[PDB]
Amino acid sequence: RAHLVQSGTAMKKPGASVRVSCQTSGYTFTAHILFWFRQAPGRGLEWVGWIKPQYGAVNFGGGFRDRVTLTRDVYREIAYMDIRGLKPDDTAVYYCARDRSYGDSSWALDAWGQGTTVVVSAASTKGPSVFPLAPSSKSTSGGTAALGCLVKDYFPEPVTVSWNSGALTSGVHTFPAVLQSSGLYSLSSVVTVPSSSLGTQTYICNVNHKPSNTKVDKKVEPKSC
Amino acid sequence: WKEAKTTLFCASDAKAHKEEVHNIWATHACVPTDPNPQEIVLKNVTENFNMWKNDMVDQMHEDIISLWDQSLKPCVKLTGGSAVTQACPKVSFDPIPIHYCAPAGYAILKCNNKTFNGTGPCNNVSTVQCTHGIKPVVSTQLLLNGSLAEEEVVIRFENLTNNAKIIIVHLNESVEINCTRPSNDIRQAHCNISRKKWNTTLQRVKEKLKEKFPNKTIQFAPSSGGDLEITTHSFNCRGEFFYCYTSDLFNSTYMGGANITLQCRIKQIIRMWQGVGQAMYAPPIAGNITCKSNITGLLLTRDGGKKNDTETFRPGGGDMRDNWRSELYKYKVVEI
Amino acid sequence: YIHVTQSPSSLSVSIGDRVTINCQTSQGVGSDLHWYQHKPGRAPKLLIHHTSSVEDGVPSRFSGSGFHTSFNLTISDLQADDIATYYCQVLQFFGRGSRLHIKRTVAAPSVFIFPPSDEQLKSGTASVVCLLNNFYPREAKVQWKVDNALQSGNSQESVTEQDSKDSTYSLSSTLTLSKADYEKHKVYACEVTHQGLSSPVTKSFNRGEC
Ligand SMILES: *[C@@H]1O[C@H](CO)[C@@H](O)[C@H](O)[C@H]1NC(C)=O
Ligand SMILES: *[C@@H]1O[C@H](CO)[C@@H](O)[C@H](O)[C@H]1NC(C)=O
Ligand SMILES: *[C@@H]1O[C@H](CO)[C@@H](O)[C@H](O)[C@H]1NC(C)=O
Ligand SMILES: *[C@@H]1O[C@H](CO)[C@@H](O)[C@H](O)[C@H]1NC(C)=O
Ligand SMILES: *[C@@H]1O[C@H](CO)[C@@H](O)[C@H](O)[C@H]1NC(C)=O
Ligand SMILES: *[C@@H]1O[C@H](CO)[C@@H](O)[C@H](O)[C@H]1NC(C)=O
Ligand SMILES: *[C@@H]1O[C@H](CO)[C@@H](O)[C@H](O)[C@H]1NC(C)=O
Ligand SMILES: *[C@@H]1O[C@H](CO)[C@@H](O)[C@H](O)[C@H]1NC(C)=O
Repeated sequence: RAHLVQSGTAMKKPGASVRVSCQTSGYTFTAHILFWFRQAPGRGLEWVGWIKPQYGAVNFGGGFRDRVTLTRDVYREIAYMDIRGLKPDDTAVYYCARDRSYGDSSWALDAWGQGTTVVVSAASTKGPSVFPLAPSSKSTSGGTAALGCLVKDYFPEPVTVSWNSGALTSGVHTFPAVLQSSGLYSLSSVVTVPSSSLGTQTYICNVNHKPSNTKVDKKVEPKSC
Repeated sequence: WKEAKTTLFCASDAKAHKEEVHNIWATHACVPTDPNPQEIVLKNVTENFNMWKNDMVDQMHEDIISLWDQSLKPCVKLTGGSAVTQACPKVSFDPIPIHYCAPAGYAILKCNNKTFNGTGPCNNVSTVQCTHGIKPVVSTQLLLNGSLAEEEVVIRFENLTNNAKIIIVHLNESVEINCTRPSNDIRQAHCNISRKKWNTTLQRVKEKLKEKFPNKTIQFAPSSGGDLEITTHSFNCRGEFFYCYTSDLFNSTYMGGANITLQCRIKQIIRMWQGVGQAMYAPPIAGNITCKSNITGLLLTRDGGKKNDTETFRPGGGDMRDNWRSELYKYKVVEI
Repeated sequence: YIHVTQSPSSLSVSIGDRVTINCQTSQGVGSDLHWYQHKPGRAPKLLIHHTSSVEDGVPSRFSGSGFHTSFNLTISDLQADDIATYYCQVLQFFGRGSRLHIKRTVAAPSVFIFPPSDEQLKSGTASVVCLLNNFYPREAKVQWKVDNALQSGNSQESVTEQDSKDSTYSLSSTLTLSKADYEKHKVYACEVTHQGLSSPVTKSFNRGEC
């Protein structure tokens, strides 16, 4: 019954500020503590703070008191987290979650928001370059050929990839993006296919990067020689 | 006997002829008190108490809620989206002691250990039918007009490691606080506290905190945020809602002076502690609105872990159940 | 501070198995220990609070036990929906979690090496990609060599989620060089070591040759 809904993703530069909202419903707002946690990529959950919505009392985990402001609107039953002086290492998914306990503090969190992604980076929006990963008729491994597309140097995530406009899905591997030292992302999308068909069939990777309005269709075939 | 819940009844010495609102409530709500009660000391008996899970607190809480809602009619009450308006006359307001009593077949056990921390065993138990006279003083940050600890200062908490729990400080020596709204801005007020009594009291609380936090230095700081009800020392004086800034009481750098003077503001628009909603009252009465009270306890919160090896404590409150808890810690209801 | 340790951090399981994972705390916490499920892209879900009290709506095959400093979450008759990460928690201290995946037989990767495209080289950069396809277990060693010189620090790896149908993983390793550096060398090779290979497999090409 209790339900929490957070605001959408935020793209920020270092030094900027961000507001994350948490709309509650289905329970007595002022009777349950609201906690804020974050999860950076590849790391565990880290406590940010909590707020008691009755009078707005707050507390914080290591270091966040200096930069984070927790507030709530009792009328609309919504909580806000504001973070100042954003740093790159603030990139994470932020969660609001309520204490299941009525009028007490148990730290058992029975309702969670979906999470809000916050990306802090000096990089600017940029569409990808798409390069072919060409198959070869001579090269065979595991009894198949392999081809793909290299989607290099874009910001921010995500980029989506399909093959043959959805007509080819089996054997497709679109890898998670990696972050380069330049601050831009890159990924590859590959597919393994029969060697004997490399002359008959057409293979086209469809790349779409909505943040930059970049759409590319790249046909991938064996290079001539 | 054994722990058990039951419907308690109150007793007091309210006078039916007084217009003071607490006297009117108790006249209709409570019974007379026994002039000569007695308590039986139990031989070789040891019983467990838990001030934090004591149903007596909740029953008193609903009593004081009922009292305020009936006594202090606001001009405008905003709950959710429904605004309610009504007559908001000025009333006579001065809390009176209230005893809470166990009915037939039940009794109240009283822990008499001079330094009982509030949770755990007690090896000096007594049985009573009613508690002592408890004045229902609504306040934040500073506990006023309560009963002092009989020996040294005592720190009370449910679990040390849970930074979301409140800490009840029970003083042994009183630190009076005199607040006034002089006859000659009709909402400007101030309080006075002895600089040495406060600096001395704070030093003693700090020493007791080191006992619970061994190899760490103790520091005080002002509230980190929240509504004005909890970021200042808020309380009701003669019907007027006082909000007194305490930033200088808990400022380390600030602690030259004889009487520390706090600045206060009387507010007509308040966030209600007894429910969800805001209320608007009438402007303050004329004359000297003075309340000479006694600081007898503190409500503290501990900052979440930093490492600095320095523990920080800030004044808090808001949940008036803890105000009643600081006076009912030594009591528990049992069924004969 | 309370240090929370979970083991095993990674565990292969089969549908229908009984699974139990452990949580350890650096100090006694009595029974104030909670358990959560967490899947990628989703919010955590509370399974058990206070050691053993199963949350409303959680299947009966979940159960909790323990006390003081050692606690266990047990799943009977494990189902596909149970493949996830599981966190234990006391107060603000979450454990890093134990993640379950599906066990299958050892499967050696198919390996492929892709030279950089002529289109990329025009921009001044050269990406060389080594692909490891449909292998198990996840552990693998990819070593790049350029004219027999072992490369380190100039490549990045990416691994897919476990395939829901064949329970394998795939892996890409991308070597990045300048155009100038790429054109100064001949032999580019990716050497793969994996439990399913009797000995390391090397795929290579000679720049310019076909
Ligand atoms: C209170 O005292 C009892 C016995 O002296 C002890 O068992 C208990 O732990 C104390 N309370 C706290 C919060 O430590
Ligand atoms: C025990 O309680 C009695 C009253 O019940 C009190 O007089 C006495 O000082 C307390 N302490 C001891 C050690 O008896
Ligand atoms: C109050 O307690 C303190 C210790 O916290 C002690 O030094 C002081 O003497 C006590 N005062 C009285 C009057 O008992
Ligand atoms: C407060 O008033 C009481 C009684 O009138 C007096 O004993 C005390 O010294 C006063 N303190 C201050 C700080 O005004
Ligand atoms: C605490 O007092 C010092 C000087 O006594 C002052 O500089 C500082 O601003 C005060 N802290 C506040 C106002 O938060
Ligand atoms: C405050 O305490 C003093 C003793 O320290 C006492 O004389 C005075 O009556 C008390 N005042 C109130 C309002 O409790
Ligand atoms: C505390 O008690 C004194 C004397 O009984 C009274 O003048 C004062 O108003 C009381 N304080 C509060 C907050 O009720
Ligand atoms: C708890 O889980 C660990 C990890 O699988 C296991 O080694 C241990 O035997 C379990 N303890 C039980 C079930 O009591």
